[PDB]
Amino acid sequence: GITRDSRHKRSATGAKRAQYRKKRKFELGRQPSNTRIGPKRIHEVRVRGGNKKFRALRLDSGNFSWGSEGVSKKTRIIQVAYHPSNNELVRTNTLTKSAIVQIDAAPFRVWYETHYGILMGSKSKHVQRKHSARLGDSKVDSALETQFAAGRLYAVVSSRPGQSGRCDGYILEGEELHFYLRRMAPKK
Amino acid sequence: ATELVVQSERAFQKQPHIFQNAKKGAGRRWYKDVGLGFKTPAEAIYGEYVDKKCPFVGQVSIRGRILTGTVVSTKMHRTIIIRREYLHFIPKYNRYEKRHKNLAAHVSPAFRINEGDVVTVGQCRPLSKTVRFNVLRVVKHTE
Amino acid sequence: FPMFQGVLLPHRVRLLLRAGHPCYRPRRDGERKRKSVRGCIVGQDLAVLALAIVKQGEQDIPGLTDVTVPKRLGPKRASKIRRFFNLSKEDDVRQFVIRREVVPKKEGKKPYTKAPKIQRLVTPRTLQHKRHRFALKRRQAEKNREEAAEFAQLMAKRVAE
Amino acid sequence: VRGPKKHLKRVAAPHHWLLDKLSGTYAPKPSPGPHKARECLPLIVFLRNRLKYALNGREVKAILMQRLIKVDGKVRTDSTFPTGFMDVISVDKTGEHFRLVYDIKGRFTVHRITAEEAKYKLCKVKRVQLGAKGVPFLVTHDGRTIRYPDPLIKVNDTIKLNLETNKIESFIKFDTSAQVMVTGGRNMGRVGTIVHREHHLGSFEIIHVKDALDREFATRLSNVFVIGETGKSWISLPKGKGVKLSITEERDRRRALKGLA
RNA sequence: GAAGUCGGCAAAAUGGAUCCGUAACUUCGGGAUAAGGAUUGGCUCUAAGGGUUGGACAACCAACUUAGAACU
RNA sequence: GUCGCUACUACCGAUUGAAUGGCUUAGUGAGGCCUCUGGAUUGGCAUUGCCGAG
RNA sequence: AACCAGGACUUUUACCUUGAAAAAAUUAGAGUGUUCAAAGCAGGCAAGUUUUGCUC
RNA sequence: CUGGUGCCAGCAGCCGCGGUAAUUCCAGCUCCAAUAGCGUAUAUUAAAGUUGUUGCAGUUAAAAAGCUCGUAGUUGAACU
RNA sequence: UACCUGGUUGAUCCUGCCAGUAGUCAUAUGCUUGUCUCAAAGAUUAAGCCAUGCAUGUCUAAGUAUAAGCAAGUACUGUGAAACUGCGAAUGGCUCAUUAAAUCAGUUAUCGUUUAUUUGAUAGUACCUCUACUUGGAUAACCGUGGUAAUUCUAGAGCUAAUACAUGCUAAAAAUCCCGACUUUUUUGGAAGGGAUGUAUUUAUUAGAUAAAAAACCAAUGCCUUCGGGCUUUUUUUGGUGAGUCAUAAUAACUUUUCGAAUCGCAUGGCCUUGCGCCGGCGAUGGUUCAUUCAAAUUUCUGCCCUAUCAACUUUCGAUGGUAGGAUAGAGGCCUACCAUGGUUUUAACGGGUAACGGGGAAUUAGGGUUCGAUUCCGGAGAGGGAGCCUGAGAAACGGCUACCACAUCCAAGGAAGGCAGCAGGCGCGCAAAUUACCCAAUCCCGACACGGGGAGGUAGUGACAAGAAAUAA
Repeated sequence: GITRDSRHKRSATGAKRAQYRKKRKFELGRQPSNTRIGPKRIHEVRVRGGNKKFRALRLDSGNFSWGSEGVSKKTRIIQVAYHPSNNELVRTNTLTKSAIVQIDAAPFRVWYETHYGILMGSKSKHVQRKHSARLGDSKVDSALETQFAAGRLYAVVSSRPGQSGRCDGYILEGEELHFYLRRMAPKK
Repeated sequence: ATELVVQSERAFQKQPHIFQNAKKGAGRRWYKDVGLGFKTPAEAIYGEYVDKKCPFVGQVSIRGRILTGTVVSTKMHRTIIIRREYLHFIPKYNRYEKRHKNLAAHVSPAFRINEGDVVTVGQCRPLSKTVRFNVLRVVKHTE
Repeated sequence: FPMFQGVLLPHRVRLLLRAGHPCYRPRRDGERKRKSVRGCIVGQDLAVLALAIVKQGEQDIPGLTDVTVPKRLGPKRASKIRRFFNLSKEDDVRQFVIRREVVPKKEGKKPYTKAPKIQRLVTPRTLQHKRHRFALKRRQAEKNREEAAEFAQLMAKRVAE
Repeated sequence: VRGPKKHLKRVAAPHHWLLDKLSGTYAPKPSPGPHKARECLPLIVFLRNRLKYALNGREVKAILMQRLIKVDGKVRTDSTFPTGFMDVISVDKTGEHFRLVYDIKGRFTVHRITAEEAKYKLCKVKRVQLGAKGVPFLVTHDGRTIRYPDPLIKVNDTIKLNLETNKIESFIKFDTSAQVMVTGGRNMGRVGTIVHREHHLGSFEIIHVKDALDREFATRLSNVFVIGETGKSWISLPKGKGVKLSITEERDRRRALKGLA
């Protein structure tokens, strides 16, 4: 199997280490699960201690969070936008953590309309007072407002698809969003 | 070593679980006291680097043995080599002999390290195949 | 060599058999073996065949059709024994067993007709067990809430003092 | 190696068990339980090599399986049950109660407490923290968990149990002028009073203890067990009471007893 | 597969470039392209290496290389 | 000391040196595992193709 | 302020003393009459009731 | 001490004996050290102050480099 | 037990070596050989090859049952074969081939992780806005029955159970939040009736104050006096370590929504609309989470024979460090993509030999030193050589399996297939090492278990030797 020990590599002095013992189960490795965008497929691989790991081979409809108002919604994935570790992985659309992706912004738009009340890009006195007593913080950044109009939201994944079997993350804003757009603008 | 832009990698460098919003100007800076009497440097308190592998403003913890050595090779990024000098006793001749062993440690940007610069380090879990220590105190040869 | 369902090629092939696969009972749980089994389509190499019949022919076969063999083992589960004889909720199902003679077992007299055991029943023993479980569960809950109230009072007087 | 070991060895057993070098090649190998395997006395050893109520493994198994020996108020049918420090082995058949305490030399001796003074047990709490629903709980040295403790109880405090109704009866803090009995090292089994406490960051802590006969020593924190207050030991200490008479003191005493007695 | 022939005569085989590796001997300069191995298309990309120029930067214009990857 | 003479040792050694075990060189490559298909049969649906296990 | 007492006081040591912590077996060695001994960790009372036990 | 061979047979760890007077060759006798043990071979230790830190030796017995500079290394005047 | 002796020379004093001398579970051998007690015994070479037999099975009153089994109440009522089921099989035992900061020894860390079992706590929560409360389908065993020279080879045919398998309120009262019968001050408005809020995973956010003590305001809005607005011991959460994004709780969502006993045994105890109605103590086996215990896994510092006629080694296809990702139970260049050229070394790096498993320890004994450790204990590796994997908490297991190589093997020439460095025993290499014996009685181990098994272990049998005591006499 895939070995994970340090006994096979050379020492810090450069000398290789002679064989000491055979491969052991408690230091094994497994084939990487290059999950891609598609219909859900989750495998339940047995793990040391009698536990189970959710191997993901294709994921969709992840859970992404909007930190400006502290909300989280189930939004569908589209494709990988930019993977810092390797341009090959984003090119082939493989889902990992810290890999920017595109998600549907419509659930965020409808939630914003139902919460704040005011229209974006334009009776019921209780609804009026609820939507007028929470004003002030209704202003939203233009850099991400453009992507809201474009219908696709840039998001970064924090969960590990190959370990927990889930696709969770949050969308970017501020300097975190600006740095990635600046890096990826010449690329596209 | 040299203060460059903190965004010098292919990814975005940010402190985990540190958030920015509108009601509060940007966000906060997180730091912890490594304990055992070592004080967090003021540069770490008010700085800009990330250094996930740093005893301060990071996630590694100092526990185990605390050692002191002299810098011999600081030609690696955020990592230096220190030399420990000690006398080994040979019972047959009832005498001693010089023995040395090189130790690799990780260094925060809050410390400026050159040749000499007696550094006190503490065990902070393996970092990459050789580095199990982090520099906590510096005795500068110039000050 | 038995022929294995699935192998289209009409020749014996050695494959890694599992516990769930037929023609092999593993010595240890999880033990996988390799054995040679034939294919699916019959040819000129097989020696015996097994047939399943549905309809009867115009002529009457004396060895198969003319001879009938009844069944010996009846239903055991509650649902099976209810559906076998179509008994309602109150129909005295406990007296619906089949009587058999075992006299030649050297019993001599009293021709005992041993009956199979019945599971998934409504015997008072399981009712006693159920009420015991519910009793202890209620006692634990009552003890927990009483301890919560006592500690809340203790915390209230401690912060007061 | 390649799995947990299930066989111990005579010579590899703890020295304080006082097992003969010959007449057997295997040792009891205590089963998992409240106490560590290196700080426990198996029930078979207690009932055979200490009380001598049984002579063989078959005999001790019959005694235990008759449901007569009870530890901490509960009957134990395990042969190699790990009965450690401060355990109340209650023999309800004869009507005797034993409290496992260290001897003058640290070995697990035989102590006999009455029917009263056997329905309680002192536990040194190992850690106190709040668990699920925010409720507080403490874990003790014998692997016991107690919910909803007193807020005054902190780390290294000795609490009193009941063993038939549970709950804390009394608590003793860890500070100066507290009776403590050493449960480890070269002074295990010695009883005295805390005098001075040192402080080490990231390492063990030193506690200085003075006995009743004006002798001062030092020991690690993990070896210190609080047993009561000054002038009032909450347990019945065995003969010797942790004074640690030297070899010369033992010699002249033994000579004094010898003859007519 | 040189058994032909005095004789490998003639012919065949090798061949460019990139990356490994290269012995005896030596006048230390060589032998050496020693010998012996691998790759090479098309398409789509990635990264790095330079010029003037509008208010840490910058939208152009004007440029050729190198290295790597996927697919076929 | 020389040759003469006897048993024995070691080195070099043409013979383009051979052979046992390791280190490599280029190709080939069984078997298990993961992964894409795959569909004897089953499988809820006289009734129909759909989740499918496979 | 400092004057008294208490917590830390090695800049950093080597060196010496002591303490904590740390397998048993082994060795030295304490005690005890395997008839001595190599051994073993047992054992002892009491010579008139043979003692519903005690003591290392 | 006695019979047989006589630089031969042979002993013989070493010296050494054996060319007719053989205390050492092979036979008898006696004694010696050990004793249910004695001997032989090999590996090791003490011997070996012949591996020397304690604790060797270097003019002539084995050994001061042809001389000088000088880095790691070792050693480093007195005083608080 | 601080020790000598012979030998170069005509003779002497030295340097110097040879030989003598004494010890060694230190081995073999020649001669000889009455006892008792006690301990080792195919390690030295061939980690060479093996006929045969055994060495891992296990059931209590308390998991499952018509044997067409047995001594004997018309669901069973006793015993009892086999089978399904749960666990162990990863312990024990043997060998030292490989192995040179590797193993190992002392000493740290896991705030960098897993753990079946044992121990203590932990669990009224799901569903209906018409749900069986005791639930659905096969099957072993059983009855017939075939192929093959053979195997612990099994299909086809008929049935039947679970503490295996696949689903599902058993529990009320009752608070808050979402929808809203209805919405103006009725302080700042929230509620009939409908559901959820248990718990677990993942993501993001927040509270997580306390060495104290005096003030100027803005929005939601708790006690409301006496609406000037006051505005408190306090609701404001709360706890620990040297240190944490630790614990804990809340907020907004997700989940092939993990768990929330469809289970058994012993005692017939009390009553009144008298239905055979409610009801009762002591246990056993499962199952969620945490802690504990038994273990594994990495890991900090120092210490390992000889060799320089080994002086430089590693950097491709990872060598040094950084970033990101994947994989692992978890840290980590363990792996991947990119970025810089780094890391060790005369204090001996690297390479080579080892006739090298390491240590506690053993032999010699003034002190200091020298040699050995295959071997009754601890740790490591292995089951001819590597490689791969299932089950299982735990195996890269070999008295588990798969593939290749070298051996050997029955053969109807189609095929099955095997591993004594486990206990006895056999061949060969050998200077060198024993019975194809008895027993679970003692020690302990495993199991469903007071009872079964254990070539572990104990007991004996043969030997020239390892040790202790004295008979051949007076």
